[PDB]
Amino acid sequence: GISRDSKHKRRATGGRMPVHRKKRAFEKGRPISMTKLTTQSTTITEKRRIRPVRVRGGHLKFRALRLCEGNFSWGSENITRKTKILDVKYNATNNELVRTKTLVKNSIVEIDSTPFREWYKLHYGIDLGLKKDRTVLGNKEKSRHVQKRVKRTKAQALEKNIEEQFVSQRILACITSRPGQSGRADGYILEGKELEFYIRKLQSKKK
Amino acid sequence: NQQYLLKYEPNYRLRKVKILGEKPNTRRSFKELKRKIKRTSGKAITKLLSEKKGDTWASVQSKKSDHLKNFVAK
Amino acid sequence: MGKTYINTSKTYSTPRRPYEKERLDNEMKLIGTFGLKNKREVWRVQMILAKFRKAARELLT
Amino acid sequence: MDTQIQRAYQKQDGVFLNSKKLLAKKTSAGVRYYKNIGLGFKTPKEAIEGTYVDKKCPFTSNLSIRGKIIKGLVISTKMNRTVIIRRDYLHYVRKYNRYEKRHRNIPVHISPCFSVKEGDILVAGQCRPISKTVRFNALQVVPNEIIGSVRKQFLLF
Amino acid sequence: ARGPKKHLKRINAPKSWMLNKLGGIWATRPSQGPHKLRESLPLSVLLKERLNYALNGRDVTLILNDKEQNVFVDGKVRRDKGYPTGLMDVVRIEKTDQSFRILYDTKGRFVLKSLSKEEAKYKLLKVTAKAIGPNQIPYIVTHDSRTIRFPNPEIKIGDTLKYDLVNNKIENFAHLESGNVCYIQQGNNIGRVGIIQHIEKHQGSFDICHVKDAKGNAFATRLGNIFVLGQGKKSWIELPSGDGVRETILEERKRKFSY
RNA sequence: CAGGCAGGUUUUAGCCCGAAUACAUUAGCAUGGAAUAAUGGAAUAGGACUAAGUCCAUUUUAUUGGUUCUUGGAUUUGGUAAU
RNA sequence: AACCUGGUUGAUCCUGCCAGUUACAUAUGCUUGUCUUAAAUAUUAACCCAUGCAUGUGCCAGUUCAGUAUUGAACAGCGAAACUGCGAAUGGCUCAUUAAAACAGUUAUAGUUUAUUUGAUAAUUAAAGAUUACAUGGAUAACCGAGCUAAUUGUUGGGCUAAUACAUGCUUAAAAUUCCGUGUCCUGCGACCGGAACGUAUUUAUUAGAUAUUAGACCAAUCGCAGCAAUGUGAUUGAGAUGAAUCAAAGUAACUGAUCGGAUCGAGGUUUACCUCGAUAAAUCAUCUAAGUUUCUGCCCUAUCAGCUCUCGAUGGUAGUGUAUUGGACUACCAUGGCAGUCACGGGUAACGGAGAAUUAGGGUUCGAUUCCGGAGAAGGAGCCUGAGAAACGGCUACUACAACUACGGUUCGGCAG
Ligand SMILES: [Mg+2]
Ligand SMILES: [Mg+2]
Ligand SMILES: [Mg+2]
Ligand SMILES: [Mg+2]
Ligand SMILES: [Mg+2]
Ligand SMILES: [Mg+2]
Ligand SMILES: [Mg+2]
Ligand SMILES: [Mg+2]
Ligand SMILES: [Mg+2]
Ligand SMILES: [Mg+2]
Ligand SMILES: [Mg+2]
Ligand SMILES: [Mg+2]
Ligand SMILES: [Mg+2]
Ligand SMILES: [Mg+2]
Ligand SMILES: [Mg+2]
Ligand SMILES: [Mg+2]
Ligand SMILES: [Mg+2]
Ligand SMILES: [Mg+2]
Ligand SMILES: [Mg+2]
Repeated sequence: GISRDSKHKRRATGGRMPVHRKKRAFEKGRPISMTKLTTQSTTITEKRRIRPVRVRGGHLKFRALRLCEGNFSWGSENITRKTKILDVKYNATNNELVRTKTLVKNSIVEIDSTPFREWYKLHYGIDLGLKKDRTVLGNKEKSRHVQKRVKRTKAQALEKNIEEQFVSQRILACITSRPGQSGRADGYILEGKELEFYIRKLQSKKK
Repeated sequence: NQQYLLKYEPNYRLRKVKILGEKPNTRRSFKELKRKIKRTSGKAITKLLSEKKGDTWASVQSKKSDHLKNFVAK
Repeated sequence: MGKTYINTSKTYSTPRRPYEKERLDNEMKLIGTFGLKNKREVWRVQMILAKFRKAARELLT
Repeated sequence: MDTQIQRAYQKQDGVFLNSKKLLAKKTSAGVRYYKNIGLGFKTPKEAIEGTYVDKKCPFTSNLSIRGKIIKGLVISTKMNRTVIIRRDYLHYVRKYNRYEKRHRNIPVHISPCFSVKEGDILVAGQCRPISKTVRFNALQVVPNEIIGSVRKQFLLF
Repeated sequence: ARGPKKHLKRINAPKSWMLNKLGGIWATRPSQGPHKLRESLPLSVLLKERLNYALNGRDVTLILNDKEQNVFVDGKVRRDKGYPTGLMDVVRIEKTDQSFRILYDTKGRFVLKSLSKEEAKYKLLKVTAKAIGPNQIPYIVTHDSRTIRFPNPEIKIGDTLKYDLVNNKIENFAHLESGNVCYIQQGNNIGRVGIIQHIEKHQGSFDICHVKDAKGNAFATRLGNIFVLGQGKKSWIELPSGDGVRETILEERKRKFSY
């Protein structure tokens, strides 16, 4: 009965505070649920594991214990595909969560560019594989291929950081979902303000 | 309709006109059968039940009914 | 399981001074004038007269 | 680089625009969360053109204000964006038919927008519990001068 | 507390039921329905103590359980010892084709108004909330916990509708604004009926309202307690105890014993 | 005591009438207010009202600019007032 | 009835107390004819307990091949068991704990959960799979029969058949929108053509929701309304709700698929094609009900209690956990605060708080275990199953102290503050 009643505290004026009530059941406090990753099945066969907990109203709440694949969205483009997350880096909350590759709502991680690479290719005619072969278009320029241009000319100035990411195969993104609460793990792809920044934490972190 | 009166009036008002009859002491025994039954498996239970002081409602009706047919007048 | 709800009320009124020479004299002269039985009765009456004047004063206010 | 990192590990907004804004390369991109609690309250100029990321603000967050609204003098400036306001009232004493003085202390949250100072009158609103004590946010600040002891100061404000 | 209450005490059951103090110890507890606990009249009360059609407790048990259906509430059959008949309702006693209004006194006691097959058709509904829901559709809701689909758009949140029960059709509504007639569903002033004077909103969380009536008395109550009994002076239903207006204890005496 | 009933069969398969009211201080809400009491406004100066000029900010103008403009705020000046 | 009188002297006039006087609570002594009404192991032990009862329940409408009655040849009256479903978390007793804690009067829930009720709402069953929907599949109580123990509403073990139990599952709308094909025409990512996605919910990211408080003007560009273009026109229709929303409703992208989208049940009618009124299961929004947590204000003695809280939280900030949700409620990192003579912190209370109770010129004094309400608890203490709902306790687990049976192996539906 790990409770959370604010009684076992000390009122403003730090004087101990009285109790007449045994711990009451609605102050429930469930066992924490650290969330790891299977981006290393060196031991861990069963890729992802999610256990459902019977919550109050009568509903179920799925709890993420072990995972390997989540869903992520590229802010800029409005694209979202399910991908395989790689390694967790910098958890902010604490560095131990990174050491155990645990999944906090706001844990910054890596993903496979594959789905985004695949897409950025189909909609713009730009693979993002090593720079030289850059574009891959059609043979004749009379029909609908005229659009991959129109979009491509949209000065798709995807930050020098977004570019490097793709080619390296790794992609930076933060999460936005309580695994211990919904069982999933969804995140947005890192960019501008935070990208530049979180990276800094990483550059200086190792150096 | 005495046929309405017979359906509405209380079981106690009927024994009063000497139409329904007796009011035997249920309490004690019913409390004692609870005793046994609560401690048996269906097998015997059924049997026991075939011994709980009479006066079914099904019984109350047949008796109510008899006053129905057998009576007519005014 | 006893939970009465009817109401109490005492019709009596005990006097402060238990042996007022002058007061007792009136109570008796009264009991004999009205064929009363016990001093109680006499107080029962005074107590009633009370409710009236206490309500008269209350209203004169 | 300052308002963003400054120790803490990130500071976005409720309306996660940002980096995506680079998509609307012509109009105004520098959006910040804008709001108006209303209830006859003006929304601080400073609140809008600020770089501050205070989730516990009543103009920069999905923090509501409901019912109880307060006016009280300020006691301390310490604490991170939290202040203690002291209210001064009289209490009646049934028997003696007179009063005595009394003071309740209140934990108030202060969005960066308005600038504090010790010993000034402040207006708090009733916002959801933000912490053990906090349950009030500042909405309107009036600067005032008290030459010295804030404790000595007692005004039926 | 253990869980959720489930009974009700003689002593604790509303003065609106004009209940028997000596009675028993309990009292039929209203069933979770269209109207709130305090603002309601469970059938058992409605027939036993009210109409007096029933009497002993089992008397009801017959009436509402009998395969004949003797009680109707707003054109529907009911067989629950304590269905919470609320304000501005219409109850029909099948076996006699009786039609009643569930309305409060002027002294705040639940009164039964007898209606003609005519009014028995329409029932007055007050508007709870108003917002648009699923697939671009508008919904309105009445105190009577009615949920309305595609309602006339000229209807503000604090409105009052006239309902044709027979066709489950609306007709002639009327919001609350300076210059209407109203009934107050609850308060130190319930059962009154007057002309709305003006509605001062204070937003801080509680708006108020004023009123006038027959002898031109000044009334004050919170909006939530105003029910628009009609638009511009003409009331929409026949009121109990003459007109919705109460007398000084002084006016009652002079009217009755003429002092 | 007290219950909240009861009153008239001489309209009796129905009639008449009731279950009212007041007090509830202390803290909160709406609101009328002229006394006492506390508190406050223009004194470094600056204030006030007014006109124009300038700068910052901005609603409706389809929307984005650029002007203008309404609307807030900042100043400078000049006028007005028993400053 | 705003009253008082005896006692300090050899007498006297004073403060002053003791005493009397009075009411009321339990106790108790003596004495008792009526009628009406009636509290009643609280105090001292919230101390212990034999015994019996104190919670069960079935319709016309979830399963009847029990039994009756010789009954629609599938089954139709009555009607037990047993599987099903609800209930058992209401009440009832008690006050030991408990002084801003609980309570009350107030307020919040834009920080939340609510089975049963009342109103309304659903055209699309997801992919892979698989496929009957005139409708699928497998197993088990009751029963038959074998058995164990000294023992209990213990239960092994073999054979038999039904469900609203369990398990699995079939169901063509169009338009629109978005995207794709090196498809035509044309250049507007425009038009026609063809292909793909498309319910709801879940989980994120993003677009727009035009604070109808808030007037207008000119040139350019885009935009949309006519539109081949020309040239225009027009800026209009618009805007549910609130004091206020990162509200309601909605567009795009993808995720999960353990959300839902009825393989069920009556009865009354009637020459057909069926018809009419119901039961019940169950999703979301309301609604009712109730519950968490919450704002502000108010408590008895006491400093022979003055400094208190802070090694782990004490006050605030950050990120996460966790919860029904808010929150240091818990983790990590960071700041050092938070309270106090307008009595903190600590201690006492034969202290559960109110509504109220006794006497009262006025003001007061003293009580409130005890029918209403709220709280707490069930031998002490912690833990939990289940459920919409309790840390329940007339449910379970272990410990401490105990109660009952024993063939001493083991057992108890063992907790009377009902
Ligand atoms: Mg549910
Ligand atoms: Mg019986
Ligand atoms: Mg002074
Ligand atoms: Mg009921
Ligand atoms: Mg409100
Ligand atoms: Mg002397
Ligand atoms: Mg002497
Ligand atoms: Mg001498
Ligand atoms: Mg004395
Ligand atoms: Mg408090
Ligand atoms: Mg078997
Ligand atoms: Mg097509
Ligand atoms: Mg048939
Ligand atoms: Mg947080
Ligand atoms: Mg203490
Ligand atoms: Mg006390
Ligand atoms: Mg109680
Ligand atoms: Mg409460
Ligand atoms: Mg006993």
